[PDB]
Amino acid sequence: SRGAHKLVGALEAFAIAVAGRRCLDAGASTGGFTEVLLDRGAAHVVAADVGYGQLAWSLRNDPRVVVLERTNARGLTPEAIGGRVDLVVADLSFISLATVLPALVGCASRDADIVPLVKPQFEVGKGQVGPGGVVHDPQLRARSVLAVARRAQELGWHSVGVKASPLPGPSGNVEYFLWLRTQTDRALSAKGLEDAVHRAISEGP
Repeated sequence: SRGAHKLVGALEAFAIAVAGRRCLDAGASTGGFTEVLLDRGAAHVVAADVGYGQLAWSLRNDPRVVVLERTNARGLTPEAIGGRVDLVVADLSFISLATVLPALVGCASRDADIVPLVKPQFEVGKGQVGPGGVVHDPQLRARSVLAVARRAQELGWHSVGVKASPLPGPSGNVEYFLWLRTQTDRALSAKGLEDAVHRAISEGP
């Protein structure tokens, strides 16, 4: 799975433990993220079906998996998902993370990890997506990640790390995982985050 390969890259870069935790996959487009979380020992995964596409029946039938049928990731609540979770992962298309972060933060326990996949092609403004539907300007990709991190900090969630996804989008966009925590000993300073973003952008996938 391509979705599988990318999340493993994030999990290993950030050293986030999955075993025995309750998880939310906020845009379960593929079975990819859910499968990875189950393989790495998650106690429970809530897979939010937030659009077109149907999760495989082998997955929903799994005793560790619950599928939610929902309009919008924006509509997720801890009540709807059965309580706050320890790990939130989010691979969402055609929406800016700014608009959905409050919902994701609302579903997270205060010692949770929230790890969105920042997709510059849905964070930049009109005229800033280049030929082929790709953000070619590395400065704009960097500014996209920083803007999401700024919005997260406004909600009280600090940035702990940044990692380029190991696989570009199908049109070639490079995308970046952002590791967020509200309870942490290791929150990045502004300079720490700028350094992390510059390295991620320069390293690429």
